[PDB]
Amino acid sequence: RLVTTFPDNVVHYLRGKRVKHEKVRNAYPLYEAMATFKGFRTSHRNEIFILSRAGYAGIQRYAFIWTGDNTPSWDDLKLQLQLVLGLSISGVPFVGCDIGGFQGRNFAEIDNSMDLLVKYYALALFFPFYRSHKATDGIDTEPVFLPDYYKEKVKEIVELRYKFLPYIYSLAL
Amino acid sequence: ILKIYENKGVYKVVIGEPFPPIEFPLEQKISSNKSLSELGLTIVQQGNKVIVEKSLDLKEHIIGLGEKAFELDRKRKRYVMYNVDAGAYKKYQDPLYVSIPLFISVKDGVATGYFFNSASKVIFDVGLEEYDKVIVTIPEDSVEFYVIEGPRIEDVLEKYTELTGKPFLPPMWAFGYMISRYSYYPQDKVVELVDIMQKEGFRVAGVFLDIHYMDSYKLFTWHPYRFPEPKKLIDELHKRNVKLITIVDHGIRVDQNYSPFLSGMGKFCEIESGELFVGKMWPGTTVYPDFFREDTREWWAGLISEWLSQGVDGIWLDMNEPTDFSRAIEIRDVLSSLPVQFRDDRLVTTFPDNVVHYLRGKRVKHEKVRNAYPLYEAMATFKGFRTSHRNEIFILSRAGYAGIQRYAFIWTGDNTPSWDDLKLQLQLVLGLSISGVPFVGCDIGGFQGRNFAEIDNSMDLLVKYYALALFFPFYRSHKATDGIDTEPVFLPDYYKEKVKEIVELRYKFLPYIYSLALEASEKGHPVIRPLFYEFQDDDDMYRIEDEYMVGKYLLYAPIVSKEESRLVTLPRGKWYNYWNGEIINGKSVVKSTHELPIYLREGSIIPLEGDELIVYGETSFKRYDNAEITSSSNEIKFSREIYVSKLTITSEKPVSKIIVDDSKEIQVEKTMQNTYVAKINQKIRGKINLE
Repeated sequence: RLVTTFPDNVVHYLRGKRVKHEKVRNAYPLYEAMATFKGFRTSHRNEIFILSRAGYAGIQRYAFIWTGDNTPSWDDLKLQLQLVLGLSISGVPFVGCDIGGFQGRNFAEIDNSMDLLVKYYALALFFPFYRSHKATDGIDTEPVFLPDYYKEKVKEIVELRYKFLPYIYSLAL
Repeated sequence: ILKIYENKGVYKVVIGEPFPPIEFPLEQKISSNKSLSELGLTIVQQGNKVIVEKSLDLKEHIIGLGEKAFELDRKRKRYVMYNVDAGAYKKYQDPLYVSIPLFISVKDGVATGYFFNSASKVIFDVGLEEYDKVIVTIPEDSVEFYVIEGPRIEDVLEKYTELTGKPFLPPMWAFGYMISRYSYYPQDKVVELVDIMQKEGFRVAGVFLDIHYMDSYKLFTWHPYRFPEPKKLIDELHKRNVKLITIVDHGIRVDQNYSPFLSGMGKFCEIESGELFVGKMWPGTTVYPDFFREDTREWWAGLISEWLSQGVDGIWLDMNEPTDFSRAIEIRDVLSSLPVQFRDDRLVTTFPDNVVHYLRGKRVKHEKVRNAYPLYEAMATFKGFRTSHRNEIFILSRAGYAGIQRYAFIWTGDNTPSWDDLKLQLQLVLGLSISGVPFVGCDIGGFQGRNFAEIDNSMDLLVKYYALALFFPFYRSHKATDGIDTEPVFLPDYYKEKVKEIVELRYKFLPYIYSLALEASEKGHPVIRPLFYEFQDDDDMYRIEDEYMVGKYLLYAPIVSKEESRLVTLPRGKWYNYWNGEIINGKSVVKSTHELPIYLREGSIIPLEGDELIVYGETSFKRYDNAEITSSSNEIKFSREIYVSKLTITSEKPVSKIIVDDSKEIQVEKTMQNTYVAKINQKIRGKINLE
């Protein structure tokens, strides 16, 4: 995985000093989010929404964070909980995971069962960020493509979230 | 160049000047007015490629494509059609052993089929490249495909079957319980095992002999030490009323004193440059018969016929993708002592690119006709039975192409035993079934033995395999060499009894299964069917994959988990719980109440072993022996005189008695809710009335 980072000879200009990428790497998304946030200010847009995959201390000033390309499985339910709580206890409040799992069907260890999908919706019931996302080759996970039995379960869960939204948003304040 | 012909709801679209893998007769080939535009298709001819596009709506369902390790609704995936030895395949692996270039679109409840008659590496991009499109790429400059009008899915399959060939009608024993292993030997052990099985109450229809029976894996030979007296083995099995099925690969050993090699000379596959294509297979250095040629087929039929004349009852065609190991072995030779891990690329097991064949006197590249190889081998093998005047034909094949149903059963290959495999196998057999190949099954208990850690050989899982395949046309237990012994007789009493009861239950339903087999050979209707086959207008049905219909009347929701009970989704209409008699209203979810969740829909007639009969609602049914049975207006009519042992009627309204042929009143007994039984035990001239 480290092969996907910037190579060692990349440099940046931080406060008038030429620095190596490896010394300031983790703050890159922070500054990108900062510039993006500034974009909203420039547009005199008061309702701001920015989602970021990476981050560093202070990223909470400008964006929500989701747990990336998770794999749908029963074990992932526990993993996602650790991930979002880890972020939460570390200063990044607005977090969530991809409901239903991101990975589609490019490898065998992917569980696309419908009861698991429902448990994802249920798991994230009170997560700040509530989004369903899927890879290109994944099955359609929108509730409207589910058999009535499962469709109703998702429907009720979502309705329950909206019922509690005022509380959630108060906590956001 | 574009030509379109129409004939009884089938549009034949010809692009350029096609040279089909095989030619399908077209009754009355008549020009059509229908334009590509009115068919909702777009076509593009490029660099030796033909691309056919169709739109794809959000609610549109795409089914078919044969043997695919994916959900039955094929959307959001780019499928490759190329026969290949999949090895220890896992779910979502593509491609596999069989290639049926047919998919059916169900839009607004209306089904339409699309069959591309190319045995090349056809690509079906179902809403992947373009979310709102189905893009089919045929790697040839020309192609012929068919648009098969429905409106019912059954209509499409009937027309498709009419076009590519009706399934042959196999003998009833072909649907019996088959035991197999890789391998059973020597010959005395084979008979010993059959005796123990029979002695303990297992009705074994046949035994499969894997490659260990051959002499150095040479086709049409008996191992001199393990099988000294083959005719003694054959007589011993036959007097025990057990059939013998022998595996037969496609590799001819390059051996100076091996008869088939010498007699086959001149009929083998070659490479571009003119030499014979010499590869590697079980026998070692091997050559392969060019089954695309008529003389090769005639030569092969002769060998099959001679092999059958010893008393062998069936032929099990394996490795016929066709598979070859020369390329893989080459990689191992060169990078042998290198402490590295090789990537497992299954395509490396296909024939190399320079192999050629002679199809209809024309020389063609292997990659253009590859997928049809098993079709032609099966064809030649079938001809072998005809040559032997053998009316009871049994041929099992691993690979296939459109039309393979004319000659053989198909099993899902080297599956890995695990709870997840139960669901995978269901998708595989139903995928084949909805694609024109009715006689299918999987290895009960899983093929993989113990060569890797992710293999679950637990006994309760084994029982669930037997239960899962309860109504599959092909019912066989098969295991790899290093796998534990999975024969029921080696199981503790607790599990042994469970398997025994399941097998007995299958035989109880065999008459129904075989009747559906007859239906399959006459109309091209599949035996086991995904729920959407009978209820294509209900979108919910396209997401139900742990349930399947057995014919038009029986819904089976096998338990595919550790749980003791499962949730059962019932389609529209009324359903009868086979075990407790409860009748439930369709389009609902209920909890199973037995280990084998069976339901009969309202409008069912089911023949059972021992002349038993079950009738629920009104419908018309044809038994395998040609006797038509009708239930309507409280009357059960028979097209001819047939014996009836026990009659079971399921009815919400009470039944006090039945009248046989208007002149004999027979008392009825209510055994449980909505269930009435009448002990008739006699010939019925023509009708039974319910009072």
